[PDB]
Amino acid sequence: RKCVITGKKTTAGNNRSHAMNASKRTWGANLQKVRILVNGKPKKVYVSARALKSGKVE
Amino acid sequence: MKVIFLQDVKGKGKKGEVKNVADGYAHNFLIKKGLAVEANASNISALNGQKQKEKKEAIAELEQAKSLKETLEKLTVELSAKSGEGGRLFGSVTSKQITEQLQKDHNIKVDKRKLELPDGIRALGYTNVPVKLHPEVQAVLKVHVKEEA
RNA sequence: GAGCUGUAAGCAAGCUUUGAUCCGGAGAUUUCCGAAUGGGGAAACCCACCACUCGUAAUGGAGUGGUAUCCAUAUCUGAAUUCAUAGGAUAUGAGAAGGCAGACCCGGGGAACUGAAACAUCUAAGUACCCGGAGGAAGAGAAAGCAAAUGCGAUUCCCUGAGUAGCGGCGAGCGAAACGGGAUCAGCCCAAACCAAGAGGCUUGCCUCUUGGGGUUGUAGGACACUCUGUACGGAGUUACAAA
RNA sequence: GUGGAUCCUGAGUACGGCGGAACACGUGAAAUUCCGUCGGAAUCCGGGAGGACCAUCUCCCAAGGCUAAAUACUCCCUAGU
RNA sequence: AAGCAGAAGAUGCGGAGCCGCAGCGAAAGCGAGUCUGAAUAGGGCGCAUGAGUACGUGGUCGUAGACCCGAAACCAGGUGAUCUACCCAUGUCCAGGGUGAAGUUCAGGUAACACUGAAUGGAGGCCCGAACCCACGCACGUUGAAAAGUGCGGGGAUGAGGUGUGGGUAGGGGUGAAAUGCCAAUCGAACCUGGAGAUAGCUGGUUCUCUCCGAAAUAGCUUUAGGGCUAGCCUCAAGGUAAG
RNA sequence: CGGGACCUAAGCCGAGGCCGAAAGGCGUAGGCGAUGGACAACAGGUUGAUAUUCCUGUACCACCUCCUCACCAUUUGAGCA
RNA sequence: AGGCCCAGGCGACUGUUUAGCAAAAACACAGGUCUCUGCGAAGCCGUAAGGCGAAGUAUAGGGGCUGACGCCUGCCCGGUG
RNA sequence: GAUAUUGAAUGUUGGUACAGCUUGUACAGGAUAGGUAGGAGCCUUGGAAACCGGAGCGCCAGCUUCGGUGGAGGCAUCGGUGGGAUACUACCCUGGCUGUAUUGACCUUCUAACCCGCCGCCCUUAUCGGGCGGGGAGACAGUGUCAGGUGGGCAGUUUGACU
RNA sequence: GCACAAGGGAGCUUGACUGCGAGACCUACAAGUCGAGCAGGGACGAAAGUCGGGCUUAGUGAUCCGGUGGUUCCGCAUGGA
Repeated sequence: RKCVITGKKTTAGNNRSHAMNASKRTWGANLQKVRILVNGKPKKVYVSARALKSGKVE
Repeated sequence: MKVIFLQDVKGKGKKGEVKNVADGYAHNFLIKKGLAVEANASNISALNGQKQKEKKEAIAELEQAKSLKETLEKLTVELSAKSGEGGRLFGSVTSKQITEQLQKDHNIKVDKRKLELPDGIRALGYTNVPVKLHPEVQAVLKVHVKEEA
C-alpha cells in the first residue's frame, strides 16, 4: 500500500470525542493510482497526495 | 500559482507568465504533454536566455533596422538616367527597379520590397526622392536622378 | 608411557614399550527428515529430468553432479508497434530464506484484572503479550546544548539534588531536570559555492548527467582572490578518526 | 594566514491551523519533541532557543551521516566462593 | 554517597550532599521576633525556658505477592467440529406385503366435446411391517454391565431419509427446521499458556513456656449498618507532682 | 490384488500478482488430493503359518530388438501422427 | 406379526428440537402479506483485496410477520418509527 | 458537509484594485458653493449672458447634463453680519455610477486527471493481474484527513442506605 | 421568657461595622455558641448610657473547579504580560 516516492505510512491514532473515552482509530495515508515512472515503462504505482503536487511528472 | 507556459493557450498569459498563475491545473494536463512550466529558479533563468537569447535577438533586430539606416544616406548621387526624352518627358520606366537597384551601381544590393512612395513616381528627371522603407521600425532616405543621353 | 577392548562389573576372540587405550589442535567421512530449496508430500517418504559413468542384444535399471524461489550484476533476444518497452532465455553470485539465551535494548502493534474502599477521566502501562530489528552490546552522542556570572564546552551510566520542582475526578497516584561529586574520557566527514575531465539536450549561448579535487563553521566558516609553507622521512592508519 | 568586492552554509523543509502521542507534565497559562491531515518562511541587514507570547539581552546554526570506552544481561566454557 | 585503592573483607580517601543549630508570612521580606491590622493596640505562631546527629536492636506505619488458604470471572496469545451443529464433494444402504392417482388403451356415448364402464399403468415427505435411524411407556439399574444402558412395548422406515470417506466454517466466534442448544463425557460464551502469587470488607487455619496488668460490643460520622477512622475503655514508658 | 511410476471432484497449497501496521490475507498459471474414472491371472496344491503372491497347469497387458518371416516406400514421400 | 367405539381443546400433516430430565399445545413447512433490492445489489463475511448472494436478474433474491384448506380479517396516523 | 485529491470553459454574482464623470449645497458671500496646495486671473464668436426643451440630481432650495434659441458676454474673487471660500488652476476626497482589473462562490457544459465485476488486442495457452487501443463515466465517485448526525447494533459501568 | 416590658405608638436615624478580642460552653473531628473589653471611626440621647441586625432557639452545607472586584506579593535570563 505504501507509495514509493515518499515514506508515508498508516499510523494508528485515537478518536478523542467529547467526554473523551476514547475510541481507537487507525489513520491511513491518502493515495492515488495515477501513474508514476519506475523502471521503464509505467505502469503502475500508488502515490501520496502530497507528493503528487508538483514534483515528479506523472 | 507559478508557472511558465510560453506557449499561451487561452490562459491569461503568453511567453510564460512570470506572475501568479493558476495552480493544480497544471499538475495534471498543462505540464504533462502540454506546456511544461515550473517557474522555479532553475527553469526560470533558463527561459531568460531565450527571452534571454532574444534579448540578444532584440538587440540584433533593432539594430538590423538601425545599422542599415545611416548606412545609406551620404550616398553619391544616384545617376540612373531614366531615358529622359520625348520633347521633355522620358522613356525609362521609373517604378521599383531603378529605385532600389540604384545601389549595386558599385556592388551593394537591397530588396525592391522596401520602397516608400504611395503615388507612382512621375517619370521626371528631377530629384527623385526615395524614402527607403526597410522596416517599420526604421526608415531611410535615398535619391534618384535622371540624365540625358 | 602399561595396560586396553564405554556403561556392563560375568562371557568369546584380539590389540600393544618397532608404543596402543586415552587428552588436545588441525582435518576427513558425514545416511534420511528438517529454512529444504529437482517435483510432490502425511516430517523420518515417493516420483523425476538434464549430462557423465556402469551394465544390458536392447528396454528397464544402477552410481556421480547439476536442475527451488526472489534479489543483484551481466550477456542475448523480443508482444501489441515502427523503434522501443514489458516479457522470455542464459550466465555469474559461501546473497537471502532459517534456527536460537526463557537474557539484555530500539522500532512498530498493545490490553485487562487491580488501585481509586464503586466507577467512566487516571492507576495498572507502554507492564504482560505479538511482530519487526539487531548486536555483543544496542540506543544516545559532539551543541539551533544548558545556564543567567570571574558562566560552563559531546553523549552514556552511577551518587545527589528529592520524593524537591510540578502534573493530577489536584482524587487515587505519578514524578523530573540543571548545577555539583565520579566512572570512561578521541573526535571527524557527506550535501552546497568553485576547478578539472567525459556527454547532450539545445538557438551561438546555455542548463544537469556523471567522475575526482575544493570545503565543511558561529565574538561566523568556506568557495573566490592575494601571501607563504608543502608534496614528506613528518604525521596518521584497519575500532570512530576516509578507506583498506 | 591576509582580504570581505561577489556567491554558498542542508526546502513542500523549518513553523502554523486541525487531530493525537511522547516528554514527571492528564489541553491548560503551557512548551519542547515525534506523528497524520491541510497551509506554508527567511536564507547572514539571516535563523533558532532561553517552559505561553513580545521587546531587549544572552547562547547556539536545525531540517545530513559516523562513532569505541564507562552501562545492561547471560544459554554457555574455566577456577573459586 | 557513588567512586579510586584494597583477600568480591575490613580499613582507608573522597565533603557532592543530608540533617541539626531560631522562626514568622501566602509570598515580598524581616528577624528573636514575625505576621493580621491605621495601629509603639490585641492576638496566632516562635522566642524567652537551648539538643540533635550517625548507626545497631526492637515496637510499628508506608511502597512491593507483604499473613498464609479460596474465588466465580476479565484481557492477551495459542490449540481443537478424530464426538457434535451445519455445509461441500464422492460412494453406499433400505426384507417383503397392501392401497390405488395422473396418464394410456378398448367399448358405451357426443357434430366435436364432456362424461360412463373395464383393462392397462405404478406416484406417494402413502399404509402395514424387519434390518437401520430414533428415544415417547414402565420397570431394572444409580460405590450400576455401563459418567445415559438394558429388558418388554413404541415412532419413522423411497425419504425433509440412514450412513461411510475426504474437506470447510474457531471463542466478543462458528453452527443452529431454535432449546441458550452444539463445538471433544465442559457451553448464557470452549479449552491451555501468560498478565496472576488477579482481587476480595467474605471463610478457614496461625505450631514453645512462664510472669505482670488487663478491656469492649458505646458515641460521632461514613454508598455506612456482618467493615472503617477518630473519642470512650486497655497497656508500656517518661515527666507533673499529690492534683484525686 | 489395493495404492504409487494415470486422471480429476470438494478442498488446499500456490511463481508473478491483487491487498494488508508488521506478522499475513486473497487469488491466476500450475500442482496436490479419492470416498470416483482408466487399468492385464484364473483354477487346484502346499506349511506348526503367508498365498486370486510360493508350486503345477494353462494364460493376459505394456515395453524393448543380438532376431525370424511377410508388406511397402526415398520429400512424385511408405509411415509416426 | 393392530385392541376398538366415542366426545372436545391445541396443532394442517410427514418431519425437526434441548446428545445426557422437558419432543410438545413448541419449531418448521407449503401458502398469505408487507418491505427492500436495477447488478459494481439489497443484504452480508472481511481493515482491505476477494467472495457469497449469482454463472441469479423484480414471475428473481434479502428481511419481518402470519401458518394447509374454508369463512374472513373492523376503526384510529394524536404519540412512537 | 468542507477540505484535499481536483480539470477547462461559459452564465450569474460577490469582493476588491484602477480610470473617469457627476454629487457633496451651514444666518452668511449674494444664493439653497466639498475642502485643500497654488492663482491674480478670467475665461466669451475654438460663439458669452439669456432663455427653450431633453436629462439627471436634490437641502425638490438649488446644482447639473445637453443640446434648441440667442444673440454679446458671464464673473469671482474682493468689501462681505457665516469656521473656510470660489474667474479658477492643481489635489483628493464625500455620495453615486460606468467600464477596466483580478479573483471566489454560484451557473451550466463540456472533458485530457481520476473511474470503470465495459469491449476488443497483446503479455499469455491464463474471466488474476497487466499493457494496449476502443467505449462509457467524470471533476464527481472512491479514498484521505476534519466535523456534525443516526446508531445496543457492538463495548465500559452504575442503578444507595436505614428497614 | 417578657407589662422595671423584649409588647404597641412617634422623633432622629442605619452599629444590618472595620480590625480585633482576655476567657469559656459545645466535643472524635470538621464545625457550632456566647463574650467583657481595646482601637478605628460613627448613630441616638443634654448627660448617663446603649447599638458588632430581629424576645431567644431553625430558615441551609464542605473541598475541588471557574467567574467578578480590591492588590507599596510572586511572575522559570532581563523588562511587561
